[PDB]
Amino acid sequence: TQQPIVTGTSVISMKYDNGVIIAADNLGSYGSLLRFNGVERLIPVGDNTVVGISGDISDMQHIERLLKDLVTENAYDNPLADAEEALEPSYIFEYLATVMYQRRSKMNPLWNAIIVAGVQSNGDQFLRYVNLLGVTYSSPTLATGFGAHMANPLLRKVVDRESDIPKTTVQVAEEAIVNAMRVLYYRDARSSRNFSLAIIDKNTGLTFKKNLQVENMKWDFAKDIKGYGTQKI
Amino acid sequence: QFNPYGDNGGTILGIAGEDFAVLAGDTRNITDYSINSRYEPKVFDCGDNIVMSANGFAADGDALVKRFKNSVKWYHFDHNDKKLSINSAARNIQHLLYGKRFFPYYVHTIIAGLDEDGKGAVYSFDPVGSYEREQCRAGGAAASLIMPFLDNQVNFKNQYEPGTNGKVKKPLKYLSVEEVIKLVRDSFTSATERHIQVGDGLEILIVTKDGVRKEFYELKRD
Amino acid sequence: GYDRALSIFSPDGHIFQVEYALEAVKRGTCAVGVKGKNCVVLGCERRSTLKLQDTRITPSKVSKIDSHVVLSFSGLNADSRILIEKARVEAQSHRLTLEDPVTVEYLTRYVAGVQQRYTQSGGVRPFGVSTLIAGFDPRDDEPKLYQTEPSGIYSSWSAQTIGRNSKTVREFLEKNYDRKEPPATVEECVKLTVRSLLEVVQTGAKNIEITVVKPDSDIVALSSEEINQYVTQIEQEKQE
Amino acid sequence: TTTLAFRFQGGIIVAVDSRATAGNWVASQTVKKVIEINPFLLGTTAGGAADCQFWETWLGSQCRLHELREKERISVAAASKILSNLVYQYKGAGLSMGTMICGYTRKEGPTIYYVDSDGTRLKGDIFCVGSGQTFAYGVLDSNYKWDLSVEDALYLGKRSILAAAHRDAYSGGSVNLYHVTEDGWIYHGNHDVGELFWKVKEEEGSFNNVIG
Amino acid sequence: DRGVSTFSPEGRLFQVEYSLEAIKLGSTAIGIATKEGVVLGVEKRATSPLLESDSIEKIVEIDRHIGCAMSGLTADARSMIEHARTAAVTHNLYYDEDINVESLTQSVCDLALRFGELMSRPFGVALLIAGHDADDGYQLFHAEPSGTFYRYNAKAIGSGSEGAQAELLNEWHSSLTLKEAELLVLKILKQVMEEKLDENNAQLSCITKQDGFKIYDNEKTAELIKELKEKEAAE
Amino acid sequence: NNYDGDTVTFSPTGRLFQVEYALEAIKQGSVTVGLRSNTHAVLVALKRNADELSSYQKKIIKCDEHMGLSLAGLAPDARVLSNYLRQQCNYSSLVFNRKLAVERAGHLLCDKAQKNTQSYGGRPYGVGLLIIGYDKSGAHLLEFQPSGNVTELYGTAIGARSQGAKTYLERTLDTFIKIDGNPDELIKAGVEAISQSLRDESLTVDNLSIAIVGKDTPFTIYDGEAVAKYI
Amino acid sequence: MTDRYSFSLTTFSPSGKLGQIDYALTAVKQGVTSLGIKATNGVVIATEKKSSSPLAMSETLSKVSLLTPDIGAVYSGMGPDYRVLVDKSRKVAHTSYKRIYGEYPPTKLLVSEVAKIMQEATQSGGVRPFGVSLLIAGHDEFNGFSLYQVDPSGSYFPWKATAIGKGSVAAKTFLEKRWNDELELEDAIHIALLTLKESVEGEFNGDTIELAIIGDENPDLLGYTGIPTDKGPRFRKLTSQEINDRLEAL
Amino acid sequence: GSRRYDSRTTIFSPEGRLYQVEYALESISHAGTAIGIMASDGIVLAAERKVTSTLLEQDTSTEKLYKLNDKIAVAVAGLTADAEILINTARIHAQNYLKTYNEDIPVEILVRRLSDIKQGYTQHGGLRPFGVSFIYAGYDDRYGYQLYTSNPSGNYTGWKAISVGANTSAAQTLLQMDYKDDMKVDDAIELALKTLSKTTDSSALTYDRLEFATIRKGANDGEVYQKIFKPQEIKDILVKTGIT
Ligand SMILES: *[C@@](C)(CO)[C@](*)(O)[C@H](CC(C)C)NC(=O)[C@H](Cc1ccccc1)NC(=O)[C@H](CC(C)C)NC(=O)[C@H](CCc1ccccc1)NC(=O)CN1CCOCC1
Ligand SMILES: [Mg+2]
Repeated sequence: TQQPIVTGTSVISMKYDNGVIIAADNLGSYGSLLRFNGVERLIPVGDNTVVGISGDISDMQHIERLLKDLVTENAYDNPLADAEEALEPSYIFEYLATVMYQRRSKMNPLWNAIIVAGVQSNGDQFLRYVNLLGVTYSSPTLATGFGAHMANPLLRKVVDRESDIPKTTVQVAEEAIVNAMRVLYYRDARSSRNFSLAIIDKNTGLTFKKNLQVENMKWDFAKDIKGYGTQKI
Repeated sequence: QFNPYGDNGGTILGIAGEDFAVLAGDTRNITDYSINSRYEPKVFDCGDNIVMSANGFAADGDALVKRFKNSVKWYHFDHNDKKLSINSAARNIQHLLYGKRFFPYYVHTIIAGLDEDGKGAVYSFDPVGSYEREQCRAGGAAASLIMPFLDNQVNFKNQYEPGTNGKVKKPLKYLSVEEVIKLVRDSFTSATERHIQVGDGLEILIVTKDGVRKEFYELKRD
Repeated sequence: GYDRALSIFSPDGHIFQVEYALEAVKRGTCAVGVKGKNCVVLGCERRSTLKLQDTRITPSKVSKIDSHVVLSFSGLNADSRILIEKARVEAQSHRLTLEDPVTVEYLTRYVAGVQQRYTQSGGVRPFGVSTLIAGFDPRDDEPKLYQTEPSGIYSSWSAQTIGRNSKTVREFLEKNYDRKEPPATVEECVKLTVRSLLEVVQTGAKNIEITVVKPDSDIVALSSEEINQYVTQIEQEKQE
Repeated sequence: TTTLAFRFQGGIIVAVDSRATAGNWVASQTVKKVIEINPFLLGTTAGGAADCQFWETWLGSQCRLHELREKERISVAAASKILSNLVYQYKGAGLSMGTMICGYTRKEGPTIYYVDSDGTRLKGDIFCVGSGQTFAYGVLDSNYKWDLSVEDALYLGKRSILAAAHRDAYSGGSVNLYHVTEDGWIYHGNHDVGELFWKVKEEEGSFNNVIG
Repeated sequence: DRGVSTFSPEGRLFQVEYSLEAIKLGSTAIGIATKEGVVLGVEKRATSPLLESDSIEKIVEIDRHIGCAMSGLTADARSMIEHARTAAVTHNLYYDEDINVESLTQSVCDLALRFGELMSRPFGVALLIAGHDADDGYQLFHAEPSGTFYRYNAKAIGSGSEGAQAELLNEWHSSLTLKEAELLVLKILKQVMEEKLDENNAQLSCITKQDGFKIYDNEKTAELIKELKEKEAAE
Repeated sequence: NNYDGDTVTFSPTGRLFQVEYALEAIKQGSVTVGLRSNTHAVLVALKRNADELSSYQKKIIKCDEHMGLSLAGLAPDARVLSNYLRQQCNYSSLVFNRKLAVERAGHLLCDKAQKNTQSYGGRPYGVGLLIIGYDKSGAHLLEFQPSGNVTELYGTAIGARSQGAKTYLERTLDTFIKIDGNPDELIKAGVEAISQSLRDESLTVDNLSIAIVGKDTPFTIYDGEAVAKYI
Repeated sequence: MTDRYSFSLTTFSPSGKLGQIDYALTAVKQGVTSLGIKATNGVVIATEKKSSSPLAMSETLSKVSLLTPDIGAVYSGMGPDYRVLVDKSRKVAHTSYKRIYGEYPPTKLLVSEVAKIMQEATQSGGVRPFGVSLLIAGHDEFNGFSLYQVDPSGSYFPWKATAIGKGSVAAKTFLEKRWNDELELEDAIHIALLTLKESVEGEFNGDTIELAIIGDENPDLLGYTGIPTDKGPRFRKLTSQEINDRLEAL
Repeated sequence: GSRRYDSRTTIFSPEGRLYQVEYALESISHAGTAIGIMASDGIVLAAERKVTSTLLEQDTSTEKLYKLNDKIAVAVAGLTADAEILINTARIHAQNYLKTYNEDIPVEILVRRLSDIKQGYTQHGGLRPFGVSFIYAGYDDRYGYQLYTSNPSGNYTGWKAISVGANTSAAQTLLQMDYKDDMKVDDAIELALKTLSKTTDSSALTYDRLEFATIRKGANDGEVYQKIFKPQEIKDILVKTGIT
């Protein structure tokens, strides 16, 4: 039995024609206090997988160490560690999914929602979700927390089903992700303006973008809004 | 306080014919009022002409299917590649479920296939392992909507022979695979209309002596 | 814990520790079991190098396992107490769960199983004891007589003897006991048992113990004078 | 559930309904609530479905092991006590079982044992167990005599379940009849309440509360 | 002394090889498999005439479809039979079916090498496990204390094993009837036994799909013994 | 002599005699052959019987859909080690959704056998194994020895008179390695290889045992009338 | 790994001897002479400080040890074995007595606990017997003054006066001539120094001799005041100077 | 491994004897003689101390005779340290029985349990047996006055008069000669001392080389009293019988 202390908010993601995109803001909230601002919640594993984590940050750091250790363990007695026997996104996910469900079964969960985004060795896009309960699911778009409520609707307008994936380019897909992050900054009280974004492409590989900011915001209309009903001044 | 269970919604349906059996289930996965996936399959081919679904709490459902699939694998290793009969699978699943009697798998399990005489078989389980062979069973969120319809259309309940003064019952007969799939599709479209957790897509797994075939149909996405 | 495998096989296929446990039985005082038509009688030798004994309090050779079953033995006396205690506990445990007292075969099978377990368990030596278990099954009038030994094998006997000079008394019983017609009465059965012990014992004074078991938990031990009457009768008929 | 079994001149009658519920939801109308442990032993099941079925199938395995080891069929007393000692170990853990171990042996004769999940074990001539036990008792007690014929005893057992199936909301479906003799148990058919009620109403002239 | 689980220079476990010598001292047991059933027969060998021979239990039921005969230190077989019975019943509980004869034999043979410094020494008894299942039909297995088991069409174990096995080599064919097999066991037992064969010092049994495992009465075996003697004198 | 009482003792020349005696049990065992191409890997095993009335001891065991081995020596020890491999293959599947590499399979067996050679009370395994498999880096063949030493090879053979088959494969190396996309020809080469270890006896229908795994071929074992093709 | 020696290393020989105990007693025989004498108003225990090297500081090595405030101990045999026994003896006085009864154990019972420890080293698995004989002098309210010997077997005997180790045979004879039931404590100390001079070969002074007494209570050595019932330890170790004072009037 | 150094204390000889038990009995045969004599109105326990030294404290000493409870006592022959281990166990066992049943433990039950402990050391555990033989002297309301003996084998037997330790063969012959069933305590006291006086390896039997005890009903009305004799009381009883 736990309660989460230092927490990370939404992680959002989607598939596009050649790969996957995933994003998450750089905030570590302490209740209503926006305590830590330099927190990286996207953690790359190799050059073909990115694990995005929301929820308790102490448990996130534990999971970082596990993934870091997984890379080390895989390299042991493995001449093809950087080739055929490298870590796949599906291997990394199944490992985490096993841990998450084992921990919930011992009534001592890792208080997180996790999205494993990556590209397999055969070029196939990988995007799957797992949380503190060990619940797993996959979809063309995936999001956690407020992202599930606000981002998914916007991302599903681009990729509503499987057949829309080949029709979606990396430019269009990233534009939708960046737009979603802005909407979350408008509407999520535990979000920040600063965020990180990662693209895993089957051709161009892993592109990790840090220190992005929400921009092109609409605030000007606020000056016209006065009172709560009858006020004119 | 931490709650180890959750409700992933969805609904499943098993019907048995003379020389076949179907196990259907919608592909929608949910939590509360949010959709997690419009296509997340929960009906699985487990080998030996056995199809299985464990609807309810998906994490427990996946765990169970995973364990049974593994049970089938070890049954081959320990007993000279012998085929696991549907009745033997059912009893094995009871012990899997009852093994966690005091921390249950929150799922309604249904398996389908052919018995040792080659006839269609559907077994259904409660969360802690009580099981029963039936011609017909619906499970999950919309089970209460679908099941009485199945009683009426599959087992011909409350249907009497016209003009016999309610004295002669409508005679029981096996349904064709074509007629069964019609009932499955109509059951799921009806359930989709009146149950919020049911929709998106329908995936049916048909089991004959030839093997396991699949069919997919769209459902309303609202 | 002490793990050493003490009972092990030898090149010729023998477990010497079990076989040496049989030598301890061969050293022990003679014990005999004879079953009649409606009874079983357990006879036991007591060596007469021990005078100044207190026969009131000295452990008796025949032990009641339950009200309907008895156990005598030959070999190490200290070892026999452990088997008797275990058997008595199992007798009460059986009544508790099955709601019925043990059969003589079941009780023998249990005791024999305990003896066997000590022949292939680490850190222990075999029991230097062979037992004669006798009695009547619940609601049954057919007499039962079984034998066990250190190896763990057990079997039923019409009549049997164990201990020192048992091969002499077994020779006696083999020609004197008729399968077609066993001792019809209690007197006949006791006499044959006493006769058989008189081939080996020495004197028929305070050397022979006799215990008679009859159906429906009817067990009684004979006194010195009662036994002495059989000894006096047999010797007078012998001089012929 | 409604289950009963009573002892009489011609052996033992055992009768059960076939309904299973999850709250007010009628989950099944075709459940087998008599478990055939061997040709001479029967067990009834009321309460938690899984608990009864799992532990009574297990009981059958323990009874099979007994006759292998002892070269003799287990007594009804010993069989019932294996089950009662088992549930007693789980006392407080939340098992829900109301069962009756019915059978014949040479030493005992026809015997019925009531066994439940809080450890109670009772030998007796008449028992009714389940949510509709009281309804079954009402009809059974008021018509019971030791000198009933096999035909009349079978009917009374059937009629008693029907009575409970009618009044008790959590009982119904169909009636399963068994008759236990010195030669073993004999199955006397599945009787759907749907047809049995109207058949009984018309022939017997009973159930005047219902609109005919 | 020396370790219990020690290898000899030839590459064999000393204790396993010594336990095999103990089995050679044991009473004879013979098994013959046919398409109509499997027959199991044993030499009782009472150590004295006062011993009631019917209490000598060297043929044993494991389940309705599996039977077992033993030879060697027969006391060691009790825990093996107990395990076999539990394994058989347990599998029926878990899978609502009869357990394969081979799978049962494998379960028994897993105990064999669970000794060392687990139990203190290997078993000093060999088993002939006979049974029937739907897949592989009528089967006969020879389970040793080495942990190894061979399937056999016919097999003899015990003191007269090598002489009996050579006889079974000539006599066995794939079209043997059950009645022919019964007589063949009695014939070969009478040849290797020390004392003269009769219904009291020898025991027969069989396993058939229809009637399951059955130990024969002394009355039934006596007639088969009489039938056997007449047939040998008839030519 | 004085240094062969247990596995925990070194001889004066640095030898472990109990391990060497375990190695001797393999030499007494029936011959078995392993070989591979780039697409497929094949196990061929000569089964042994007690007599004409007995069955033929099964030499080949399946570990997973993509991996299995053949045995030579103590069969129960092969059952223990194969069971361990089945579990390790299975652990890799359930936890990582990943088919166990044949190389890791060898590393795991090596480490399991080693622990039994350094501790008092226990004994070395008395069996040699030939593991074949097809994983993400193609076809593989391993040779396990109970000393702990595992070796990846193109082809090999263990058991009695295994030197004949091992010499043949050493000559045939350049031929059979390039038998790609042709199962029956790779088996033929293996059957001809094991034939170089035969004396007085020949390959019959219930004597020969063959197994194969490859690119689009799950690990499957052939016995009885299914191997009549290759005689 | 793990302690596989779960069996006795001390066993009966055909003649009925327990070899390891006999051999342990032989080790005690080789050991340096120590002695104890019981007076009417006290007890004295004494021994020679055999120095391993002249560079070694013999003050750091204490052959005579305080067990409780009213009980002291000295030995002959293997020094290391003695050191750990003193540690265990001190602890057992607390765990099995003082923490239960709120007072220190009487001499006989503490001796009994030490004897038990030494007996277990004679029968328990994978251990040898202790290679020491102890002399334990002490006082308690209901038994008065007492002196005990404890052997490797675990056997203990009460003594009026005795000696153990190298020259014990001659020393015991010397004590038989001098001992009477009217000896005062100072007379017992004098006899102890005379007896010990016979066995000592080299230097004989306060620096080479270790000597302690169980006598009157010492309020000055208590360390605090305010509780009338607490009057201070009866055990006192004689200083190097205090010994030399008595060696002049010898 | 450690197998090399294992004596194997719990095994049989080819003749079917327990080596260690036999060798433990050989050890006990060199111990100071202890005699028990049971009379109709009490029991006597007499024991000879092992070669005493003149500087041994005699009054505050206990070597041979120990008290188990108010109704039962034992005489020891063998290793004293071993005996004390067993005595404390026996004292605890008696108190467990009293706590459980609110009744003093019957003599045989205490003897059996102590003898069962000895048996265990001969059958399992790989440890050496206790080199001790007891003479149990006690009273209960079932059998009255009782004498038992136990030895390292764990075998126990009841007696009217018995000796353990050294010179039992000679001692038992003398007891068998002069003992009779209608004997009194005061007569038994005299027999015990006379027997030791003849069987002793010492020159002359004196008070300082003896331990003595009686269990009489000599207290006031239907109750048992244990008397462990003081040095001066032994000196007086030795003069009263005319040995010194
Ligand atoms: C009469 C009919 C009254 O109960 C009888 O007593 C029968 C006896 C027969 C079935 C052997 N008893 C029941 O029908 C019994 C009543 C009951 C319910 C719950 C606890 C105790 C007793 N019903 C069951 O046991 C049902 C049988 C199903 C329908 C096949 N099972 C459940 O209700 C299950 C498991 C209950 C459970 C026990 C212990 C731990 C956890 C769960 N529960 C569900 O299926 C829950 N629910 C059903 C509705 O859909 C959402 C999930
Ligand atoms: Mg809907």
